[PDB]
Amino acid sequence: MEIKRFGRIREVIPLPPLTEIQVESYRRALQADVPPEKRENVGIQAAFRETFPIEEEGLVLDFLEYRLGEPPFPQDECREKDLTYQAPLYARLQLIHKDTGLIKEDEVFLGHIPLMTEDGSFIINGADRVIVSQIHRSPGVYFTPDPARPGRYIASIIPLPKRGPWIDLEVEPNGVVSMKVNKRKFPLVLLLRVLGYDQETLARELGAYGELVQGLMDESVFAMRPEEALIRLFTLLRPGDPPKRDKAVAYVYGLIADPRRYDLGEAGRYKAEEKLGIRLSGRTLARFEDGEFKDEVFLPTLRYLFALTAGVPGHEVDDIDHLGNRRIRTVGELMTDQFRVGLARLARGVRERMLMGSEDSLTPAKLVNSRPLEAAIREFFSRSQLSQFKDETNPLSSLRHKRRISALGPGGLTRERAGFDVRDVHRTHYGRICPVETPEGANIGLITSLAAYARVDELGFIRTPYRRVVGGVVTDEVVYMTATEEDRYTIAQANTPLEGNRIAAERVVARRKGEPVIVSPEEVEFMDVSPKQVFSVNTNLIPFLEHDDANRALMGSNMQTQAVPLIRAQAPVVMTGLEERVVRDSLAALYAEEDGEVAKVDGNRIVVRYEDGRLVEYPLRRFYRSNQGTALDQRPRVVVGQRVRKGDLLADGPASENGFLALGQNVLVAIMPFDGYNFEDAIVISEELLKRDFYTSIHIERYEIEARDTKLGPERITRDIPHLSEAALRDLDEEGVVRIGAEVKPGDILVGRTSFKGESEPTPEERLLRSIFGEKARDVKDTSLRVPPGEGGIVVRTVRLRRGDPGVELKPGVREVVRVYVAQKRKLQVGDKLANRHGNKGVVAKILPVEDMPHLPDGTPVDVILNPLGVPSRMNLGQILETHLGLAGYFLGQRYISPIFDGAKEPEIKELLAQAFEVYFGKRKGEGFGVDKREVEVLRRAEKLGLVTPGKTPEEQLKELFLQGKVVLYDGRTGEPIEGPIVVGQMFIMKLYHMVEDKMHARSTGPYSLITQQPLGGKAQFGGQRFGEMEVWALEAYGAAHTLQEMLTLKSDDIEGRNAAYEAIIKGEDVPEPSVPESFRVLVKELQALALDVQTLDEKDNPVDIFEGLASK
Amino acid sequence: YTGRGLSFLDLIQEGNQGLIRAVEKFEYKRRFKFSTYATWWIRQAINRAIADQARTIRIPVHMVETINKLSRTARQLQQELGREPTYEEIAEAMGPGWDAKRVEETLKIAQEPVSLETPIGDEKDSFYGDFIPDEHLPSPVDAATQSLLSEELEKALSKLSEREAMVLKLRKGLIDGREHTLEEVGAFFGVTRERIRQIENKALRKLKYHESRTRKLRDFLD
Amino acid sequence: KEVRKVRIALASPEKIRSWSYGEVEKPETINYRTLKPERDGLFDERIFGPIKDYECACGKYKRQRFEGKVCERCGVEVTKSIVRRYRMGHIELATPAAHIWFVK
Amino acid sequence: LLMGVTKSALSTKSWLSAASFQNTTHVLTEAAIAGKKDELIGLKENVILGRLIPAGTGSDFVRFTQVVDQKTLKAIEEAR
Amino acid sequence: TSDPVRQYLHEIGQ
Amino acid sequence: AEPGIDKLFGMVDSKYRLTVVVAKRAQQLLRHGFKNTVLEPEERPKMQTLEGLFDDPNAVTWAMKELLTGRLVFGENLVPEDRLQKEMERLYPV
Amino acid sequence: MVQVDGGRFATSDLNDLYRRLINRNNRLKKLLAQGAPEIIIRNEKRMLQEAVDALLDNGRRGAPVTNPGSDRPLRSLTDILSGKQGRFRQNLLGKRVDYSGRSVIVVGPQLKLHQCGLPKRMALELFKPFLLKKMEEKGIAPNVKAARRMLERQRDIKDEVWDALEEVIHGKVVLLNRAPTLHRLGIQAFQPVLVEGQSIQLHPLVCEAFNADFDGDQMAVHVPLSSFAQAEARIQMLSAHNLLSPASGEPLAKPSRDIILGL
Amino acid sequence: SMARPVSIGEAVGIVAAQSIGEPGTQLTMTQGLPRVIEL
DNA sequence: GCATCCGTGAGTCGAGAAGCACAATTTAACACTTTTGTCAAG
DNA sequence: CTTGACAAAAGTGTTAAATTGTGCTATACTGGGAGCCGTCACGGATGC
Ligand SMILES: [Mg+2]
Ligand SMILES: [Zn+2]
Repeated sequence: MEIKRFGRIREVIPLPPLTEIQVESYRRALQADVPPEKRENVGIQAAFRETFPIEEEGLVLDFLEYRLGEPPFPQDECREKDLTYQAPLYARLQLIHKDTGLIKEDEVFLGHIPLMTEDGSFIINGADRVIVSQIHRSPGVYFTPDPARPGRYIASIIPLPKRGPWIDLEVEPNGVVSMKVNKRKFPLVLLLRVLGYDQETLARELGAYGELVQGLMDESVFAMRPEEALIRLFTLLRPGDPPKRDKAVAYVYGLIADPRRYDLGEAGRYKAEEKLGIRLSGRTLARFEDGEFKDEVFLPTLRYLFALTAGVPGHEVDDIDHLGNRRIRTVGELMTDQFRVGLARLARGVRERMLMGSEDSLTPAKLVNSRPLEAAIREFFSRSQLSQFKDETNPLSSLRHKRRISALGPGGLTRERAGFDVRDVHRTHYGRICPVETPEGANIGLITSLAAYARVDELGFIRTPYRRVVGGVVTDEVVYMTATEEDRYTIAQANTPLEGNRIAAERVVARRKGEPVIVSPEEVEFMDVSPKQVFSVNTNLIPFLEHDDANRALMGSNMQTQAVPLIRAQAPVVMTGLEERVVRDSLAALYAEEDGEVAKVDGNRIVVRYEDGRLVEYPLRRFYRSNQGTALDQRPRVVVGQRVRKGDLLADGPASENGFLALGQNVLVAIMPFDGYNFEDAIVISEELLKRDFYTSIHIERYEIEARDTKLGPERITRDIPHLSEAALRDLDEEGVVRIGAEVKPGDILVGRTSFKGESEPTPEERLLRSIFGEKARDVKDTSLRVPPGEGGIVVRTVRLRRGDPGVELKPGVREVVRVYVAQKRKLQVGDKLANRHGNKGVVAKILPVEDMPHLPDGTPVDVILNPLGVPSRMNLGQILETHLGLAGYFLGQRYISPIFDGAKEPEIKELLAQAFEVYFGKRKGEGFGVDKREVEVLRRAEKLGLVTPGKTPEEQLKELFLQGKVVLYDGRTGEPIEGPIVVGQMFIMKLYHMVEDKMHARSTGPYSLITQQPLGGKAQFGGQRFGEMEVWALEAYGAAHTLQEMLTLKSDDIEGRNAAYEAIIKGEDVPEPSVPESFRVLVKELQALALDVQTLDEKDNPVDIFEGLASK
Repeated sequence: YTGRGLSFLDLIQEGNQGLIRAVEKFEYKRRFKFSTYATWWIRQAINRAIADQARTIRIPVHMVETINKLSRTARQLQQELGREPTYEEIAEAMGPGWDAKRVEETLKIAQEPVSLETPIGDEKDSFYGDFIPDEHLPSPVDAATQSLLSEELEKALSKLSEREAMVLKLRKGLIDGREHTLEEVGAFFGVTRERIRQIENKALRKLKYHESRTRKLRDFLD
Repeated sequence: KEVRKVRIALASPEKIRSWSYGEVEKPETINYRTLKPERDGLFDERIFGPIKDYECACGKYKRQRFEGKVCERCGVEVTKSIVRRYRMGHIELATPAAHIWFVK
Repeated sequence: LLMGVTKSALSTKSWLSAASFQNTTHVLTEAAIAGKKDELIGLKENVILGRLIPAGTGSDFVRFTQVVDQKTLKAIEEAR
Repeated sequence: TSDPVRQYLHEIGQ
Repeated sequence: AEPGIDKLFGMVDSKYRLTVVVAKRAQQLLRHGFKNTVLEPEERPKMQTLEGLFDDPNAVTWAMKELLTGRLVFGENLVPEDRLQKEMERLYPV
Repeated sequence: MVQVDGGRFATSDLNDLYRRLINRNNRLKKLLAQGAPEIIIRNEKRMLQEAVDALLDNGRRGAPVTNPGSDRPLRSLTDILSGKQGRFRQNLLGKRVDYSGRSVIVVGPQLKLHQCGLPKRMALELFKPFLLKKMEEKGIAPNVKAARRMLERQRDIKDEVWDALEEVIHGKVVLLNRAPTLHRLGIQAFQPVLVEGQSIQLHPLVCEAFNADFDGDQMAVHVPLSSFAQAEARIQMLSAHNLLSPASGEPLAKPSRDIILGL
Repeated sequence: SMARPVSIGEAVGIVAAQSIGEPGTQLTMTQGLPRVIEL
């Protein structure tokens, strides 16, 4: 199947490492490879240097360096034993006695730091996890207009999240500038005096403007000395506390000038200098040096606000949603923030402990208690909103999860404080955030994906590449620029014609600050690398994307992440060119490291002898269960003695075909209604698909049981289960666990367990029954593990853990734990969900025999029938174009690569269809066959519809139809042709992870809740269906008084009613009348607990007892 | 003493109780300043209150000291072993009378209860209490079998003589009362405490004969 | 009869004491070792009723024959355990405390 | 007087229905002081108590209908 | 007023 | 649609009164074991089983068919409930 | 205060709120008996007053009380009865019910307007109590207890159970519901037709009323039990009886996309 | 729903709310649904 | 009158860190004593 | 209908380990610590 390539754009740079956002950030934070003396002040290194040294105020605890040890266990062991993949962390601390002048040094074990795998994920408690990046407002100084009063602007100062309060500077209508801190307003002149500012200094700086300065001059404050104003400001900020110089300076110093409480950050400091045109000494608003406060940003900020209000041309307001004002916190930044928090608590203990207890005889290891730090790190990786369970249905599912950007999370917008402003597609998203991909629903616009070519820089600002254009000729110098920097240039479009390297089009379509314009080549300064940089990786896999409505491309990209790996998956006929890179960068396949020869090939391992002479053995992951239950295994793609070059493919990973991302199958598709089985998105498929194992997947399920210690006695996992026949215990081995390879259906026993019976006397009737048969009640009862309804398969594995095992940390009271893995091979069936890359999805509603499907004149039946009525409303015409190219490739035996926005066009497709007709019809003539009688009838009808030219021979008229993608299709039931030509072709259809097998659920009776006594919820607990308000309103509107009353009492929580209803039914009688529900009784008792006397009365106002006298004294 | 189960104001009030006691015992003759002696009592009360009021399931003061000492030992070993110590290391460090089993038991005693309103999920829409079944009240299935058995047993006893059925019901407690001893039953019918056994055992045989010939009463034996 | 109306009204201290089957005097819930309810606690059996049907805490009465009886050794009434869902206690405040609903 | 749906719903004569809609604290406290009595006129009040709603087959108009065949009716007639 | 700890500290300072 | 539903709706002044009559008649039929039916032997509803035709076990189906015949009397305050059941017991012992 | 599984106790927040009130009330009694100064007594009473407020309504006055080592506020009596998750709107105005199922829906064009396709395995569980009586009536099982044991294991179900199940559901109807139920025609009664598979077959003409397409939607199944419940469903709620829209009076079950195209 | 006089005992109040509120999602969120809510 | 504050709402399914002394109180053991329940004898 | 015998099983009783509750330390110590933050809108109500 030779691959044909379409397109004209030549890209100068390849796609960057797709997971470098998750990987590069964590390397920078840890710095575990650089020598200790070469480490820079970033990551956890800055966290150490910030808190330390800890001074008692003559004991000093200083920090020298840190190091990371080797992980106790490998990744594979951690997953099996439910461990966390981490490395020990040690710090070199030395105690210095300022009094004596002595130093004592030793290395202290601080805890464990979780490690990141090669693909960019963590193993937390044996489960793969991913830390999602967060987008928030960049720290700095901003100037937005006042919404209440036109002509007024407000200056805001924003620190790093949870590293200071937000300051606001506003010019009051009186003319007095007001500063708001912690919701408290006061005159900024008071603080300005605290910084040692005189009236002349303000006048000389802020006086060259309108009347604004005059409102900033109050003689009462200026006469007050800076220390005098310090105390009064303390009273204003927090009244009540005794005004003291010691207290007042401490509060003010730490409010705006403590480098351990207020951190503007590198991004905030860099933004402040860029906007105000100043150089900040540090990352704090004010400096407390030499027993005095020195201003850093307060005066410059006031200058900008004054000039902006005055109306100087060079000053402008800021856009909060501008992508230059919004930054991304990667995994490295998020973790180090929690590391700093935990480190602070450890310092509090070091202090509170260094002033109490045998102070002279102290060592660094004694003062330090790391338990606080180990908890902050453990909490973040386990109980955080950004630490999410990894999604690994297919290789593309996990890759996207690592490139997701979320505005939610701790320190971010909620789903109520989120409004249209934050969910819109800003003009600066071009080349940085995908505009189409997003979760449809209540989180639309709140979760997004990084663009293909974008890369987050050091400060957290997304950058995109542009080609430098000099002198009207395009150069190869690629420049990465942020949104704020990108606004200063005229940027042409990637599809601009080029006669080599010089722009050929006289009129060039470009962008100036996000607004399209038409310019000449001399005015263009930059160019786009390619159309791919505008969309995410998932949207770059949709061919003919320019023909699809945006609302439907969003569904197509999202559904690609839900496809299951198939045992016979094949790469699509029509590709975009990213199918190879996605597999390579997802680390699912196996590739040769360097030139060599294959020495041994096996279904379990591959041994390669490289050029340098060393032998490398690569174990293959076989039938491994992912987080979603899908099976992930690698299949060798080489033979012994084969020479492999560097980077060659050695073994296919899950969902790939010869290194190409293959998520589904290529099927012959006919677009036509079929007897109503296509109604409203349903699909009709042929039985031939099931015969050749198309769309067959393997799924693995895990079941776990435990044997614990009890006051009555210990549970024992045994095969000697009481009151069980040999038929039920046939497949259990001597140890009580099911034998490997056995087939288990619902109700079967997986692992047999017996538990001691709680001491309780039997009922008198039961005692009489035992006496008759002479059976003594045993001391144990059956509590084994059985297959839940609707499940089953073949037992493939059993893992047994016992207390005292190496690395097995079982919870107290648990003697052992047993795990059973059951695998089932699922075929396509009615109710399963299929889809394609263009947003067309539906559930299979019929499986026809091969002799019922419409067939081509040469006898080939079609595989799938799609209703054409789904196209016109959705305007996703990409699928129609994909089918036309598929039909041409079906007869020519070739595959195509058509890049999005630069690829195959109808003139090119129709030329291929001309070649395909020669093979499709030329073969028939050679065999000695003319034109069918039925084909002539359809041609007569087709010419009446204007589809074919009158006066042409049947062969030429048939060719005209073929060039349109239509063929004469016969009916398998009658044998007569379909009255009109039908569009047949080859389409790539994926099988989604939502299956009816896992969703069907039913219940008559089962577990009930504790307090309300209503049925539980969920399939796992065997719960009932929720009959909410809206469903109650429907029964009320219908007038079904008796049907409603049952759903409320007999079937939900009427303890007496439900017991009697079941007994009546099995006895052949009619259900009795319901009574008062148990939920109303709960409400009455809870109202009484509030000291409210709720009484139910009768017709004559006489009290009525609804508790049956159980509550009457 | 904050961050140990009791709020800041609760600690102050517990301290005030200790301070009142110090005034009762403080002897000014010894020439020691009040804060020297009063500090002992204040700390004792703030520490006793924590032991008695910091847990939902109260633990004796002696056990609280044992648990805290166990935590101290198990944390010294951690930073000394460079990893979490096993139960054997903790037991050996504690001293005589401590083994691996005891260390585990003491740790199962120090487990706090888990709230029923802890959310599970991103939204505040699901809680622990929604997943805990009620296993006390009999289910509709179990109630039905109890009533069915009584109906089938009642008919079976109808085949026996009138007195034998009363003998079995009384001796077996079918009258809602505990099994009345032969004697007690003998006084009921004024007969020996051996005659009741002879008729009771005889009738119990006839019920055995009928069930074997009908097999209408075996499915209830579980 | 049948319920025809539902009335709500304030509860006086006298009425609240009429509801209660006994005063809760200790904050103890259950014993940390035997796991049985503690006397005078929030789960006391002598106040809110027996845990299991027709069985006093001391285990001297164990049958329905003594229904409505109050064991002398413990004080636990011999009745159904469902009463434990319908019976209330009360706490005698040292000083009056206002109801927040009628204040804020 | 004219008022919106919320105010017109919160000022209903039944505390049981008003309490379940909104302002539970406000509604319950105001009713407790006055000692209000809900006559169970609407549909929400009967739903909460689990009774038969006074609509459709549960209405007093049609709830008391009797059906009897010819033979038994004659027997009762003559048995008079 | 709204802070019990702040109110108590003021009372004992008299 | 249920057979003869249009005819049934026109026999009552309120569609909810029809449901009450149908539901009450079904209870009477079940309680007396279909021995009080006003249907002749050739009119009794039947269900097709593997063994053969058998009487329909659904009582609601019987009540609807009986109403269409017109041999039933329905209304309010026809006869006292106590005496209505006692006569039905005597006429058709159960 | 339950013992979950066989490990760890689970307790409600009301226990913590009650304990705080009792601890402070008992402490106040001790302080009063010792003749403590007014400053100590006044503080104790204020704390006791605040303890009651949190028990009755936590958060209304002051900062909410939270459990040790957590920032999750305790659940007071007021919060139990109020809000979308309160007693009124969660357990009184709506409930979870027995004899209810759920599954994916697919289009059945051969069905009549009053029929639906119900999977056999769903019908076996929904109609279990009726099925057990039918099995006992015939020779399938000796008694109800023996019959129930048979259905527990999937390999112990004989082929006569499916014939008995066909007799049980004869004439009966079930209610199909698709959320959100925006009007009354979101819950309709159909006559089940046992089918092989795991998806519910829905008539094409009733899709518009349900607003349901076949791209992966799901429906819930409810079984009215008594004669009154069955009579109402078969008369008032039947799909073939509700043909006009209550809102406007125009037809609501009418020809749709593919039917209009053919005609 | 039946094209005939309403039968006594019908819950016309619930039908009015469902009829008015059902087409709410079709009303483009002084115009659209916001206009109805203020009315 | 206005402002300024402050409460009340904002769709539905499912699947997700003290120690020790000594006294007061309870549980465990081994002893006896006394009802039970059985067994050769009519 | 019982008869005297056995063999307990159950009940009572004292002891002694074992758990649990309570009181006491004497250099001088004398007002806490975390928040910091993108909503929108009516009612509906004090205040000047
Ligand atoms: Mg849909
Ligand atoms: Zn007792």
